[PDB]
Amino acid sequence: VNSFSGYLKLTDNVYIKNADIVEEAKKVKPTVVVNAANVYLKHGGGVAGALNKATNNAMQVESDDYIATNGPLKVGGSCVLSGHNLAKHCLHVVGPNVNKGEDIQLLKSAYENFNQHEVLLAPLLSAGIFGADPIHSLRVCVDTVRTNVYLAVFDKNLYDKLVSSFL
Ligand SMILES: O[C@@]1(CNc2ncnc3[nH]ccc23)CCC[C@@H](C(F)(F)F)C1
Ligand SMILES: [Cl-]
Repeated sequence: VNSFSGYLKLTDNVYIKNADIVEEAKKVKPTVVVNAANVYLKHGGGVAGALNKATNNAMQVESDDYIATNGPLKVGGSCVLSGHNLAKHCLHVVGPNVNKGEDIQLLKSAYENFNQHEVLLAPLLSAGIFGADPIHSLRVCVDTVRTNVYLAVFDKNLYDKLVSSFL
């Protein structure tokens, strides 16, 4: 039993809710919140920009030190950093950004990072400003993640379409 509330159950382990992931994380304080990161951990917009703003830019400061030490992530890769005031940990995961021409096949690799964590709060990877089809992203999530994932979908119109089209 965990403290996530109001989610629809898609599968044994995948759960979905119309919610602002920032407000969800502040309420639940999960062990792991997933960020829709880029390889540079530049958290300018989308989910990443919103999560960073909620940390008063502390996420960006930590991220800049990480990059200065380790260099950029791989597309499809991840790193674990602090969750600041939002969660114990933030798993920064880089899904392909279609608006940069990045291979959508790397989306499965991106979701595989979730399997290293027993429970996660997460957005749909490569959705929103990353330019992929969120219906496809949900399918890859369900077919790749085996651990317990609680998906927050900010857009109510998108949330309703994802449920009604889910096979
Ligand atoms: O959930 C989506 C990712 N973005 C977010 N998800 C959850 N909390 C959030 N807070 C701020 C941003 C955000 C999935 C792709 C479409 C995207 C869009 F807004 F464009 F419709 C919504
Ligand atoms: Cl977005």
